[PDB]
Amino acid sequence: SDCRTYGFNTQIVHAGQQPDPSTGALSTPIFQTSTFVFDSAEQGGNPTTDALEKKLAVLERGEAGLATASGISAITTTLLTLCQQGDHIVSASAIYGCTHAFLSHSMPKFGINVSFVDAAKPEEIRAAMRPETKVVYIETPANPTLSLVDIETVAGIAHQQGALLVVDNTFMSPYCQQPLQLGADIVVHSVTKYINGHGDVIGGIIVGKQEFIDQARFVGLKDITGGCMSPFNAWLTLRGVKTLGIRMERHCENALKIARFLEGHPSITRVYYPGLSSHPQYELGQRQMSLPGGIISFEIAGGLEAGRRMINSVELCLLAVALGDTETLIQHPASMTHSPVAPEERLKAGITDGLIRLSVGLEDPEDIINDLEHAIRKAT
Amino acid sequence: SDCRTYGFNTQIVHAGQQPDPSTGALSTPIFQTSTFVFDSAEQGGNPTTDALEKKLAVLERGEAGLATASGISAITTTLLTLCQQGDHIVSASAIYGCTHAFLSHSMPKFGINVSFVDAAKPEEIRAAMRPETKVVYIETPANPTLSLVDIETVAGIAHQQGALLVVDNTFMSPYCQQPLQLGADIVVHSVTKYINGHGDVIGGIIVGKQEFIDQARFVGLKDITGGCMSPFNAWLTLRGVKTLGIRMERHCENALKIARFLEGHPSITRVYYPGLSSHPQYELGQRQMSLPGGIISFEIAGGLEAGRRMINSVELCLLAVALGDTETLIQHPASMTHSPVAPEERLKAGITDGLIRLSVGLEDPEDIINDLEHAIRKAT
Amino acid sequence: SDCRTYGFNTQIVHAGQQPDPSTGALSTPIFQTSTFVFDSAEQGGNPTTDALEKKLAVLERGEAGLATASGISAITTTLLTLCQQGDHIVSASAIYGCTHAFLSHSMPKFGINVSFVDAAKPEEIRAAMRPETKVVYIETPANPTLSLVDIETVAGIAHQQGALLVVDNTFMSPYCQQPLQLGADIVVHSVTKYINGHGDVIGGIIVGKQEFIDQARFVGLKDITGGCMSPFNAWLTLRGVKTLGIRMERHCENALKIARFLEGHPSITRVYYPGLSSHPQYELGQRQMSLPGGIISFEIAGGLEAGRRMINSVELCLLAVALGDTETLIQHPASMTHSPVAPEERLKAGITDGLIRLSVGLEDPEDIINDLEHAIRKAT
Amino acid sequence: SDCRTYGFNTQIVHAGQQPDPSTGALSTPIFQTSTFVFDSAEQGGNPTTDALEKKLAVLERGEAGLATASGISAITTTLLTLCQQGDHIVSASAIYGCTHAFLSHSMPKFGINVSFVDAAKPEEIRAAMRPETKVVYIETPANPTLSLVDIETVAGIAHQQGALLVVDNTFMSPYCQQPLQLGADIVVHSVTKYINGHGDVIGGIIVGKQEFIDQARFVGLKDITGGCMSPFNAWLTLRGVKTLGIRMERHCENALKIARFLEGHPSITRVYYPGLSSHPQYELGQRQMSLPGGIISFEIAGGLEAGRRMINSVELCLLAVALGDTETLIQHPASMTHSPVAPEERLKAGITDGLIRLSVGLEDPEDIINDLEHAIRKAT
Ligand SMILES: *Cc1c(COP(=O)(O)O)cnc(C)c1O
Ligand SMILES: *Cc1c(COP(=O)(O)O)cnc(C)c1O
Ligand SMILES: *Cc1c(COP(=O)(O)O)cnc(C)c1O
Ligand SMILES: *Cc1c(COP(=O)(O)O)cnc(C)c1O
Ligand code: NA
Ligand code: NA
Ligand code: NA
Ligand code: NA
Repeated sequence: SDCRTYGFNTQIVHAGQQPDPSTGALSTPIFQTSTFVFDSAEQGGNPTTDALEKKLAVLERGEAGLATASGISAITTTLLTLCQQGDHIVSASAIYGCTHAFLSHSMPKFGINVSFVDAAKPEEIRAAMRPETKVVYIETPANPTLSLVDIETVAGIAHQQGALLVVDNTFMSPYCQQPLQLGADIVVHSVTKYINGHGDVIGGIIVGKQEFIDQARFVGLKDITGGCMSPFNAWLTLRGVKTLGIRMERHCENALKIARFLEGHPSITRVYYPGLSSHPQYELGQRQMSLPGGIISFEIAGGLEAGRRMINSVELCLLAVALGDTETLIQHPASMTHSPVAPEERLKAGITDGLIRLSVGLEDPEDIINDLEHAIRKAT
Repeated sequence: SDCRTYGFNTQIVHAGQQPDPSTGALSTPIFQTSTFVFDSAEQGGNPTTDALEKKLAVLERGEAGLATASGISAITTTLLTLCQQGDHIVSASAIYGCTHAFLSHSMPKFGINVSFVDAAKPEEIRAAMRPETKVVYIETPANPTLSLVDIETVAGIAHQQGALLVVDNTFMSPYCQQPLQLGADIVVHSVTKYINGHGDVIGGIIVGKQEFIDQARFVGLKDITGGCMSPFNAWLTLRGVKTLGIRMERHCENALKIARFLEGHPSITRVYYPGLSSHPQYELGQRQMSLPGGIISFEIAGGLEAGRRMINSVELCLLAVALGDTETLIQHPASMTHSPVAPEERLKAGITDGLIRLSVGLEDPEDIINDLEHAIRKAT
Repeated sequence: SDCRTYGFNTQIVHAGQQPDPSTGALSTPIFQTSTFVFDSAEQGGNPTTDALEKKLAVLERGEAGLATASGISAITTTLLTLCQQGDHIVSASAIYGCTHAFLSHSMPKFGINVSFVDAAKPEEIRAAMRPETKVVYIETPANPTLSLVDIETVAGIAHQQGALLVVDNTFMSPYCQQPLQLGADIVVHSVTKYINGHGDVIGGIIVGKQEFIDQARFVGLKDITGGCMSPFNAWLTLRGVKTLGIRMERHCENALKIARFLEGHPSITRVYYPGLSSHPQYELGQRQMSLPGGIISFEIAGGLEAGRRMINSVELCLLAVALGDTETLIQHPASMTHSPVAPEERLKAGITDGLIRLSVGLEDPEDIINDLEHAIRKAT
Repeated sequence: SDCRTYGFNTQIVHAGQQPDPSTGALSTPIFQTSTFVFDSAEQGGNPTTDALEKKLAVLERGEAGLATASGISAITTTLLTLCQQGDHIVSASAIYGCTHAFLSHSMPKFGINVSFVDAAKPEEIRAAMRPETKVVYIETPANPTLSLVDIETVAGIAHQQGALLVVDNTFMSPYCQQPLQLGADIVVHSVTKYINGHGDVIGGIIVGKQEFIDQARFVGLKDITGGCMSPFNAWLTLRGVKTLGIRMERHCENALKIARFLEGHPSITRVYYPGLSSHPQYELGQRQMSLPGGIISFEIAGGLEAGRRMINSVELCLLAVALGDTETLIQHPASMTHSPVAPEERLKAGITDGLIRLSVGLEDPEDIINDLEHAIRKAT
């Protein structure tokens, strides 16, 4: 039939894939090749990566997909394909770190100017648009406090003023949020997170209209970034995404239990999780997201030293900066990642001294809660 | 000891690699991971790719290496790290195709201007340099007639006028040519060709000073192209380069036999191969290159239709646009790759209607010569 | 801590694995090596496969694990380690096909005699035991009608008469059944099915006492079958088993829905599924198994030609002889696998002309039911 | 054409392989699958492993090939397919270690008796043959002193008395010796050594008549050992064997240089290498082998402690028990492998206290000789 007609779990398993016609092999073969041969002068890929691109296009409800070497390369291949010297971008402030350096330093050195705004306030996006604006760029939920962006409202604003909307959907995966259905033009992912889900692949994906994807492929990849994804990485990502539906269900079930535990804990001052009623944009989240996600941020009493003591006291949670793996991962941005940054700068970059970020995995939630309770008790 | 002190074949086998300290594993483990874990807050890669980078740095006699997703990404990560709007590049005209589009269209849209010159004439390079020139870019030997560029002379010119020299060494590999030893600042490769050699990896490498490579890594890769190489691709390239010395010796031994056969054939009007005395820059080749290479170009009598008939008549040689594999590969640019291009344009892009390009593999040269003789006889 | 102390889902994720001490890599590195190096004469693996063996030992609650090249090799390495000429085996009749040939022909040619019994009747096992009996061998649930064997009762019988009990736990996985906890001495799996779960690995595992596993390793593998598992296959199986808990939950949830649908369908004469109340050993199943499994057998009205027409009319279910993959798979033994076998022989081997076997995958059960309903309607 | 008609180097590159018809992929795809799908009931592998089997069959000049999980499994799958209780085997004494345990202990426990003889004396083979003898089994060259066996003469003897001849050709590879051309019936290899050559694959291969190979596959593998090779291991072996010709040429060129150096060294009492004129079977070697091999044994003055001191003093050669890798490997059996064995037993098992075994790699021979000279000087 047509894979676009089946239920979402069926699509997760089947879309973009079929038994090998030649051999009947059910698994997508790994076409680990660089060389393709022609039969004739007149009549003179990659099939593995093509399957991944088609599957993700189906899952995001877009026309076409393009796999890349990294999440970074998905974003830069996209924006460098769309923009040239003299052009302008309006970008959310609450965005991924390496994206910020690309937008803050790299783009301006190529004559491409960027205005950063608080995208939780759609009026700030509107006010920053210029005749030269080609692209509005947002991420949602956004780090570090998991604030949201109203995709449908921002898309309407962008389009009225003649710009494209590009959305980073990494945190959600297509299982939980579909920006193209809400009016975005282009979706990008780091598949490194939930789409692969197994913490063993660095890669990205771009999904959008065929017309744009062809330009991203034949100009962006070929003539600017060279950021192709290897066939083995595509095969692993295909393998990982088979369990996307059941993984996201369990991630989100576990995260909600852990978030409620943290909200009831007197040593925890704040808990940021879209699944909690006290989230500032809770109702927007319920319309825009099918599940509240696997990521939690929370603030422990006692600031910087309590945060340090807490992550040094966990025994099951692993200390790492990654997200979306099968293992529960924990990090303390003020002592770890943003440690060279001046306090007052971190402080309304949104990173308080006591802020902890947690990527909830597939372990028994009882074991994770026990580990957290033990570490919090010690840290305070 | 120090791997920088052993003979070149010993370095090919050993440089950048050692038994795994933890386990004693002799093969470099495949660190197929995205996530790395920290032991503490205070104390809070990729090891496979690191081994490849160190090996190639040793082989090129450079300080440091940086692996990339493709040969394209090696070149663009390099140039986009070095140049910003307002800067200038002097580039050889006789360069790889996708490189030309990057230099002709992409760079100028970022405000970076490029002048193309005939790099076989070092005076044209000098005459094109401007106060804004940051980089001189060359490839040697160069397609399609395997003309050469005098690296040492061009390096001297570039440096006197305050620019860096970047050399694409893909065609030669470090076994046959070492541009850094001749004064180049930066070497780039598509490892897709001879360094891997097995036609199953797309990838690139950049080699140069530690100071530059750190910028290419932490700014170029991280903040512009995102073009990282996957650990499995790095492991395969490490595996392939183990036989670099013995592969290049046989490629070049076979190519010289085939080139001499073609030079004696009355249906072949011209043969381009640096190992032949009639090559226009033969003596330069003997000083600059340790072996004349595995690539041959030649012109068959009868123009476009003879070229078409010839490649349609080979039965052992395979029709493909790739180079540097273990199989002998053949292509006819006028009918294949550059077929949409207007004849008169191709004609002193250097591509005549009868031009055939041959990548000589590891087969018995007698079998390749027999296949060629048969196909030439039919085609004419 | 000790991985033997956490909840089962936590064990699935973490047991046998830890961040690489040397590098911090979270994923288990792929030690694709044959050679291990020594530091000295005095002081003169595989680490990937070791992680898999330790994980499965923890999940089955056994002391030690041994990975093999195939499910077949797990069974034969076990039995050939335990038995020599003159010894005797009592085996269930309702067993996997290739196992039957090994037991029926191969063992007797080595002087090892085998008696086959109906293991659903523990008294038949007792009556077949001899002074020479070393091993009782069973599989449960058993094909093709998913009959059960009471592991605890059979273990007691075997042990009283001085024999070991070996159980094939492939159909269940350790998530759903733990034979060692019920008194079995040794468990074997084809990891090809649910433990890997992704239809891309052929492999086996043996779990039991350290004393036995050492003999299976240093004598069975090294000196009889040579059936080692490759490190890459072990790494893929480690990756697959990460989602074992969530996969089995969904397989079993989907299978129960599909089984109830089939039980209500007037064109379906019988449905065999341990989760249905009418299963002959339903209560035994509830004590012995935590979930009823992902495999269903059923008989369609109209015998051989209806069965043929049905499998030729499915459009989502895939025709294959495999089990335990993420895709729903279907087969018709009488027309497919056992087609060369005489009808009357198949008929109380348990294989009726109308019998269909179904491996339920991770698709939306509504889509699978719709596909089945369509195919059944056509077939009848 | 027919790959059986090209030169041996051409066969090494091309035999068993072709561009993928479906996609044009030049590299053999990795069919990492367990499941194969059928299109119909009526019409209801592995393609990667099949390519390897066909290539090695062509190279050994046999009809068919069968890949296995290990060299051990190649040997045991073969012999257990051929022999049953009551049968007899005549085997060389000078054979690989794990093979000896299989033949000495395992076979007799299955009622299969084995007589061990000195196969350098063909008359000992004849004298040991019995009416029950099914197989004569030899290895050549043989460890540890690299003695030879006259394959053609032994084949004639075996056949006159109605037995098959099985030859282990691991040490030589098909590039240097072709036992089937000399009258052997069956050839086995550990591909772990030279056929793969890169020290990262454990695997075996069996080559012989189609009639036998079908029995080894459908009975030996399926119903006795279960020792299949994984598709990824087959793909790596295919990749490794591409350079077999150029690797063996360099291994043997380097080994001859090193052997001549050792023969001239006054601290070295004996050197065992078929390429040296003083080898006891030198002329037989020249008829039977195209090159003298990459393996050298030699005795250092001063017995056990000198041998220990020597291997502890090398700085380039690596200490390991493996053979046939790209790195030079060294071992001292009396202190390392056979250390638990009583001296007088080792002593005319052929292992003297001063015996060193060397696997010569692809490094510059000057560097290896320098390392050896340094270590020998220290050790004495
Ligand atoms: C991690 C991340 C990226 C970058 O992904 P890589 O594959 O590591 O480059 C981009 N966007 C978001 C939202 C991320 O979390
Ligand atoms: C093929 C080639 C490249 C590009 O390599 P990819 O890995 O295919 O991007 C660059 N330079 C030269 C000289 C080449 O031949
Ligand atoms: C498939 C199967 C086996 C054999 O597994 P392989 O890995 O294919 O050898 C053994 N036992 C049972 C119960 C099976 O279903
Ligand atoms: C190493 C070796 C074997 C066994 O090979 P594995 O792949 O390690 O089982 C068999 N025969 C010979 C001659 C060997 O050297
Ligand atoms: Na699939
Ligand atoms: Na190595
Ligand atoms: Na892990
Ligand atoms: Na090939």
